[PDB]
Amino acid sequence: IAKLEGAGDLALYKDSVRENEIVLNNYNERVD
Amino acid sequence: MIENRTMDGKPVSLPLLYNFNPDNGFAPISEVMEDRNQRIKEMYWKLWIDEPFNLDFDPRDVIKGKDFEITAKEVYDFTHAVGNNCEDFVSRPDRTMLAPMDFAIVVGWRAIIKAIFPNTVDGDLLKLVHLSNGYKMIPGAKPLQVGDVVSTTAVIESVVNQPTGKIVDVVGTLSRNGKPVMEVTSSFFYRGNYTDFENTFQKTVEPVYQMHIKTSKDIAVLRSKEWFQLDDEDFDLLNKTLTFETETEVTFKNANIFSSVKCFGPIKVELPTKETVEIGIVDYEAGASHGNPVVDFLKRNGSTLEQKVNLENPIPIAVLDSYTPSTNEPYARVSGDLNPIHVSRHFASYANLPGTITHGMFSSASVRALIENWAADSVSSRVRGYTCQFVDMVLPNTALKTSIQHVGMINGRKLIKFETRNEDDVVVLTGEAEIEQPVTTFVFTGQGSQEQGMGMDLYKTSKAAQDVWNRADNHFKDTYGFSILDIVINNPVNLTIHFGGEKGKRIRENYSAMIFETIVDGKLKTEKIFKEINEHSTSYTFRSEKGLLSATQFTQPALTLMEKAAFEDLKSKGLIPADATFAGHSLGEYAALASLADVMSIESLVEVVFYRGMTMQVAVPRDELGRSNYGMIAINPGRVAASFSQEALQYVVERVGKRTGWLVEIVNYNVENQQYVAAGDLRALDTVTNVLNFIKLQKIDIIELQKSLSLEEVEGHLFEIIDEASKKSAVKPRPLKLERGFACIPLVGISVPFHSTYLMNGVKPFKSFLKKNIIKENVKVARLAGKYIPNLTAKPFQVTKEYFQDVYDLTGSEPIKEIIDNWEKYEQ
Amino acid sequence: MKPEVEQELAHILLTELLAYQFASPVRWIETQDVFLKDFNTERVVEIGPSPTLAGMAQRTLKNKYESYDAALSLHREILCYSKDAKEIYYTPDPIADEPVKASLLLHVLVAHKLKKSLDSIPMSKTIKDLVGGKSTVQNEILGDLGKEFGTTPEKPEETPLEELAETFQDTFSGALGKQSSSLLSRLISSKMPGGFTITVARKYLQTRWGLPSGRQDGVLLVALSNEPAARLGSEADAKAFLDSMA
Amino acid sequence: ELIRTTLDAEKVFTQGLNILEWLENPSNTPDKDYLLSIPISCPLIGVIQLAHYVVTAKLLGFTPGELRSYLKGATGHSQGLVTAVAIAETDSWESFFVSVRKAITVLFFIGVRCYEAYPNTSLPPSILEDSLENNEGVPSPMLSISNLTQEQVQDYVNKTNSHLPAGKQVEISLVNGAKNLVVSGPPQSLYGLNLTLRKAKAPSGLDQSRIPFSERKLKFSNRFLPVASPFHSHLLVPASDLINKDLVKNNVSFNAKDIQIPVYDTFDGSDLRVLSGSISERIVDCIIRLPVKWETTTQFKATHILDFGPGGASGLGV
Amino acid sequence: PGSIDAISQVINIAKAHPNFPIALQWTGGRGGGHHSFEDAHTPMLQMYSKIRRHPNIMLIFGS
Repeated sequence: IAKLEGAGDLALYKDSVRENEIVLNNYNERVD
Repeated sequence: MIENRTMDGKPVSLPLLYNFNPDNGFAPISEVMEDRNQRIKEMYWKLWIDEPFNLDFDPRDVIKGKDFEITAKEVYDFTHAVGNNCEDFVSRPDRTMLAPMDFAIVVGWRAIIKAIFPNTVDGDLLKLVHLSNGYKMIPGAKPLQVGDVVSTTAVIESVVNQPTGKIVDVVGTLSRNGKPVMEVTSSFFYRGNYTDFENTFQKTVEPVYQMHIKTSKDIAVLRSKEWFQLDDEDFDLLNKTLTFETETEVTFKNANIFSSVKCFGPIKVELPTKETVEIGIVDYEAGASHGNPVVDFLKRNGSTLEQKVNLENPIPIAVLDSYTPSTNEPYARVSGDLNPIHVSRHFASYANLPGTITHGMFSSASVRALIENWAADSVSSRVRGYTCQFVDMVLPNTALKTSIQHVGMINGRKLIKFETRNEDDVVVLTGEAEIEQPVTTFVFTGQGSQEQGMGMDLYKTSKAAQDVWNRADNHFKDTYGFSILDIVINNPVNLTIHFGGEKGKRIRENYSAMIFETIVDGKLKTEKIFKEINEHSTSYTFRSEKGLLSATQFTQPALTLMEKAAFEDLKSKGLIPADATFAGHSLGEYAALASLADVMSIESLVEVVFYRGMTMQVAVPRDELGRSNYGMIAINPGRVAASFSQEALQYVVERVGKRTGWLVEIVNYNVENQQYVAAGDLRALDTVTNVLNFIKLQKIDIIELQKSLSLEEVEGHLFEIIDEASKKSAVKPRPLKLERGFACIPLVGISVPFHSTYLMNGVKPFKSFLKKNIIKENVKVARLAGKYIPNLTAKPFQVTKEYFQDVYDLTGSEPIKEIIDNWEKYEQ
Repeated sequence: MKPEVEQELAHILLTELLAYQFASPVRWIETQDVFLKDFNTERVVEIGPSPTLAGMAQRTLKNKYESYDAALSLHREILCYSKDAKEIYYTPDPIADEPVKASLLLHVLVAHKLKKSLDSIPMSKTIKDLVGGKSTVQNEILGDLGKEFGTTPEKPEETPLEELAETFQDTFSGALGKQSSSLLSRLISSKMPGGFTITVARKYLQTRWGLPSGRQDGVLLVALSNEPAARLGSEADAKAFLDSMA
Repeated sequence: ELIRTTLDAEKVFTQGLNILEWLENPSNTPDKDYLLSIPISCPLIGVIQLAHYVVTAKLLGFTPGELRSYLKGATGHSQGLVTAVAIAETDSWESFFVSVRKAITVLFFIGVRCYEAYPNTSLPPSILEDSLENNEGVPSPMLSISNLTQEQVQDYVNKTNSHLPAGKQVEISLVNGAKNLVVSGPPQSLYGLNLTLRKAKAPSGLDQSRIPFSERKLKFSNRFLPVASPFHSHLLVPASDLINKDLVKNNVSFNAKDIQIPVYDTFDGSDLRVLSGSISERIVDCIIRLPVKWETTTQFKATHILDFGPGGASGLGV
Repeated sequence: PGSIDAISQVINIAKAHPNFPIALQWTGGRGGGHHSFEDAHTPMLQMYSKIRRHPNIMLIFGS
């Protein structure tokens, strides 16, 4: 992101990290 | 001792003789030395030269080789031998086959090598070292093609005895259709002890040296020198540029002391027109001297025409691995360097060499092929000179590791410097190359980006920028009573000039002289800009809201200087080609002509562009406050409809004008079917953004429903679309806020229709101001012709009838039309 | 035409070109098409504070010079003074025991097969990227990871080493296994720890530096990636080797 | 001998062809940049095949005729069709070197005459350093596109060929798999194509597991091959005519009745033994002009396949 | 299994228990209910060869 935000296939890098935060929210909801 | 690898197969025999004396029995064998050097020569003559053998010809005389027709056959073979893959040498269709510059030695050799054969330059050819070879293209000359017939002529430059041996320096000159193409320079070394000072000399052509005579204790020095003969003794040298085209014959009596020194050549002066004229001769003669004083003088007190300037840091280009071939037979076949020490194990062994050594010229060509690939982006023509030192000898099947560095610049040519090492890490080759930059155009931006501190980073560092700003700032301070640097650095909101004191009354006369012409109902109307300013005035204040740096008259010269200073920095670092084409966009054109054609002084450039900014402030009536009824919008004709072209806009806009009787025009043709700029009456710009807002939504395709469907009903269709937007845009508040519509964006800040016919009226005063500030003497035609692309006519500048004619058709100028009428000033 | 005259006329024309310039439209379409086509300019330098005309040349070249450029094999450079100074000026810029990670072991196994240094391989890069050319070495790496870690993903030469190291880290437990053990057995015997074998080399670490089994393996693996190659005299030197590796 | 007999071979083969010397004394061997050139690599790749067919026949205690009796047919990819048709002639150890001589001479004129037709020139170093960082190879006249349907590749070449004039146009040259292709043409023109393909490919560390399938960027390899000529391209058509002439001069013809297994033509897939015209002329067309449809070629049925080719694991077998 | 990585995980379970039968119910995203983002065909073409190496895997197509 930081490399490419230096300047398509950026909206894809963005919803790959949006998606990991959905899963990550479930894991720390599970640790709670 | 036999060579089998000869010109015509018939093997060649070197008879080496030896006295066998049995009376002296410790050392019974002794070499016969009487005519030993003239057996060794006879042999090499059979192998190299194609003439009747004769070593009685003067070294000082010129040597001329056979005319050599280049053929695709020869060039094809040569490139495979050396390993030069470059596309320029392959036979493709259309474009003609080029020869590499290396190929010069194949043309030159029979002439060049003949220079070391004479009786008077006596040496053991078996102990001959090629020290250094060089090529130098004569400026302008295109490289060798494949149909060309190429005359050669070689001249011995130096023969000089050194302790360790005799160094012969030869200068071959290739010619095509009567003109020089390039100079080949070879230095040969005969190892030995020579005391042959009778037959030793130096006959160089020195580099052209120029002196700018500025002072009177420069002219008084030149008049002291016996050797500075003038034709007209009274001739005025002050503020003249003298060039000394000098050559120096030198004979020797000893290793260090010269028997006779001789310097001579024309002294030329650059005229107002930049043609040169002979006005003098150098005529220095001496007996037993230790020096040439003439050249020692010109080195210190003058300069050369070109100056190399080193980059801060050398840039590594590459580190490449060439390989010497297993045998030196194929290089020898194409070159005609049949030297037996390269092919025959026995001759190599008789010369105490470590093996049948690779030809130096093979190593030279090989490496020059890598320089041409990594520094000339594989374009033959760019590599412009090349000079090789042969340091150590190279054996077949070696792995050479050459390191190439961009090291400096000289007048737009890159200054490449390489060294080549073998596996043992020993330097074998070293050398330099001059390489043209790619064919270059400079384009100077116009108004838009004008930020506080613009160009001030480059003013801290650069000596060349500092000259430009400090010169301009001092001119503005003494003429208009403000610093442009203060304006650019601080961007004040207000700026009062004061007209106090001797220097203030002078500054006030400069503001009172500035006039414009507008159409005021009836006629043309001459006026002073700055009407407030009269002889009883003691101050004048310039106001803005945001800052004075966004007020056109300060922006115009700031922007122009920024550019002139950027460019003068480049030129000082050697980065500007001699042949560059240039253009500016609008105001850009002034920066560009000051920079690449020195048409104006810095002081004159910033005057003109200040007056320009001033004339483009006052041409529109703006009664209210800083608000007019004119503006300009940027159109993207691609966005309104995919079929809407530069024929669609040129109609719509021409009709909206002819219909509503309100001035609107296309002023900038920027990017085709993508960026135009329309300027005129803010109302007529509000119709055009609505007519184009219409055709977007309505999807009515002008060209489809144009000449195809309805003939001269297009005007019927369109006038209908105009009149429902036109008479809707006549009812706005007097100074109408202009808004944006799908295709058309309004350019914020621009309050005047510059580049329209609206200010064809305000031209006579601006013309008369350019004629004061652009002098005839400062226009070098050579520097504009085919390089400067004006905005008026997008046609490379030329001083021919068809160009003048073409200008008249766009302008309607009487000083132009009166030239076309009597274009017979070919009779002076 | 005499130069004195040619100069007189150039002066007239140049004065009139400039005079009228602001009272006629700026023909920058035709201008571009003079210096891009009729001079085949290989390099446009925009002198100016922002890159306006460099934007315009980029767009003009793409719109109607794609087919013209390709047919001359004419590579073209568009440089702003403000943005691309470095191109124009030619001035570029230059102790507790732990079982070995998969992320180290994988790096070393790859590094060793490419005859390359443990930092010249970046971990954020696919195996088919590092050996793109020779396909033999690629499969030969995959054969080595097969022996070493057992079960692989599907198309392991399409996932970066960084990413692939994790997939192994799970089902592997600081085990040197078949391939790595056999590479160290060669490293020691084939190099000139002249008399001192593995057990004698291990004990030196464990005694001098204080590194048990897990950490011990970790140092040997870095030694494999920094192979001395050259003959080395004695233990005195082969001790100075193991010191730099640890 | 064939360098001396050929009019101007010695100007192509600067460092000769004494392959005894190069193997006996590794250091007098030329450099890896001469050896890869097609004049010297074509015939030597012939040698390495014939050599494998020898060490095969000898260790089985067979004469070459007996080994080809057990073969149900033979074929070859690109220039291997020459060392295939030679193996279909062989009979006894004595009349083996007459087949070999025939193979090598056909493979030598292909290598010579094609160099002269279209020779590999130096690319600007800008192009070269761009290809190496984006993990395409060193540019060459041969581009291998893995993991795209013949249809998908043929789009990206039509795009690319729209901007290019006739004699610079690229074409699909080998159709190795359904999703394995090789595009031939001028290395500038192929660098063009690799730009078009950089657009369309997915960053390797992305993870597309959560995107609908029919919206995913395609995941594929494109890589320049290590060759020096564009085989199976219109570029080499000039050579065609000159090789046909310099086989009639060296008295080299393959005849239907001499070749005693089927040899599978690499374009049609048919048998060479069934032809009206010269078999030698067709085997030249198949390497120079015509593409290689490897699926329609290798459409014979067979329990086993022997790959004698160079490469081994990397070779045509796998 | 939803994806290729999951088909690989099934193969590994059928390797571990080579006598035990294992019905590999392959389903594409086009199936009703909770579904993957996967094509029905592409992942089978890539993995079929590897699946059939294990005779205890009985391979069932749905969706």
